[PDB]
Amino acid sequence: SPILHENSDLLSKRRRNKFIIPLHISIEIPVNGIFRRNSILAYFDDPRYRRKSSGIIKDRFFFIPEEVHILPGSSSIMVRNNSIVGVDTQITLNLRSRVGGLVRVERKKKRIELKIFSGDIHFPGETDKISRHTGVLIPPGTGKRNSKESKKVKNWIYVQRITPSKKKFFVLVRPVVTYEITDGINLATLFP
Amino acid sequence: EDTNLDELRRDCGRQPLPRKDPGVKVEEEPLLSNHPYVDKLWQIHNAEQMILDDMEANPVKYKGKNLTELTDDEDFDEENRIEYSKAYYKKALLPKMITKVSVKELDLEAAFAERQHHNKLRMEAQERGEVYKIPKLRRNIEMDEYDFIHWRRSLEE
Amino acid sequence: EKSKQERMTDVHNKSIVGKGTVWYEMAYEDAVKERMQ
Amino acid sequence: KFELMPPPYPMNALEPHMSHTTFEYHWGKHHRAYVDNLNKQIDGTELDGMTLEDIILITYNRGDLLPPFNNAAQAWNHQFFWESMKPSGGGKPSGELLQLINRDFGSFEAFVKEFKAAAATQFGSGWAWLAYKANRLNVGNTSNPHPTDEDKKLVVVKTPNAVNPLVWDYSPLLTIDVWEHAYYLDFRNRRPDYISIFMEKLVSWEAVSSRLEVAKAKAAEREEEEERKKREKEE
Repeated sequence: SPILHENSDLLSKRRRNKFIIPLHISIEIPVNGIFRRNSILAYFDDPRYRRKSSGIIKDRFFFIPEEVHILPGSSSIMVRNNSIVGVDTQITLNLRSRVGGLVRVERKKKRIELKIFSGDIHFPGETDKISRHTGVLIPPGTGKRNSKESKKVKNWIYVQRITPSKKKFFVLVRPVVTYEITDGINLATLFP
Repeated sequence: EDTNLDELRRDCGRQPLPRKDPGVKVEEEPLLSNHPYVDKLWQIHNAEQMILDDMEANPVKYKGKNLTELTDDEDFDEENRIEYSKAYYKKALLPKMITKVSVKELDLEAAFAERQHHNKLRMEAQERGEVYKIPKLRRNIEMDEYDFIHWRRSLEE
Repeated sequence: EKSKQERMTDVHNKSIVGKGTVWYEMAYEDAVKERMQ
Repeated sequence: KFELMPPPYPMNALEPHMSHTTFEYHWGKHHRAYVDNLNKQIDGTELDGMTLEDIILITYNRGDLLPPFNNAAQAWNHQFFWESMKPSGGGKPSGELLQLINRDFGSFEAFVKEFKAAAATQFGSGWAWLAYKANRLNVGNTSNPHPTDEDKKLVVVKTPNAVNPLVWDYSPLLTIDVWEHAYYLDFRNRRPDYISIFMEKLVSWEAVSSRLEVAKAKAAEREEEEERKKREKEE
């Protein structure tokens, strides 16, 4: 049977026009056993790049986690639309908010979509002519070391403009995550 | 009686049987660096290890087992073993070859001795808490050694 | 086509249902080199 | 316009064994014909102005010998051969060579008796050679795994008519002319007798030592260039 020291590379050899892999990532073969040009055999989906948060990343990708709750149409909501709810806010009879932020309730035909956009609410000034519909992501600014009280923002923030009213608009600084295409290459040795 | 046309051409005096011309000039072509005996070895180093591992991994298997002498089967024949079987459908139904390693052929005692040093290394690695990794085994080194003569062959030629 | 690419594509779709752009492409030898260095 | 070098040694009155008349024919006539022809051919040549080594390499032209290779090889061959001869200096060369000899041939004497066999191998016009193994593999799995010393070898080869180990890149050290024109006069077809004499009475063993040094240097330069290539690959 198996062993404690499982190193399949030391048990697999590659020759000219012949690849021998010891069956124990996973691979699948068509029913014929046929393989073709440009044919996938092995799948190496890595949990290291997996994320539990519903927000997905979209050289590097930015992932903004957002609390989304899919409730039925006949479910009583204890939160109002475009309202700011804090941590542990009771949204339903048995559902509590995990993150504090702006609550967005999208009422569909047969489903109630409740979205909680976590972030700091900031009031932009008159000169702050930020794009209303086009959200802009701000990277880590290289703050001058001269200023002592200048708290260096080491994490990238996603600024989204929320316009609940036609005359009043707010800016929400949502969080971001890092997903790098170039950084990160992990594959188990298949041939020695 | 004659079966070989080529043998016949020689006795008679006739020109060689023709073959289609090959486009490549072998003045320049890649060198060949692979070894025939290697096949037996990769098959053997693993084979010796697999039998040794079975005894090594299991105390019951280890008990009643002698490293110097062991028999895979009383009546096993390597020639008889060669076969092709499509019965298994676990992943797909396709041929499954069987190769018999003569117990006599396997150098089990040497492997067992090597394994001990290796498991002790593994045990120190366990104390380290870092999984033990071994880059090469002598058998792996030999593979390069038998292989090595071939590079010279191509070169000389 | 004889499913020359079509049958292969059918297997591809199963493995990769979303037609994602390829974030990373690498040769096995290149990957081994990256691990070594 | 390649060099019509006046012969390096006094040449004419240099050796009693080699006739001045023979010398006059070998150098006065062959070289002159070769050089004017080499020149004639190289008129209007983009190849003109290259080194003799370059022109020789160029017109050998790999698989197909091109028109000019023969003339050039011989011109160079003749002068390289010339370098090997000495005004009465010969015997027991020592230095890097003695150490190298026992490594390969096993004795200076063994090499001598081995080199002596060449008389038989030519069977016609040609040049016998002593050479170095600085050799470039040009294809496929060219690189040597387990690269190691003693890769170097002192080699003796036989070349028919117009051939210099440069064509196959083995670094030439010494040469003899087996072409009959060179030895026919003094001894009529007694090649065995002429050979040992050349081997002992007149070969600048020291010129060969200098050449060995030059070759070692070239090999070193090549390995250095290889290291430079490796550095470029790393960077």
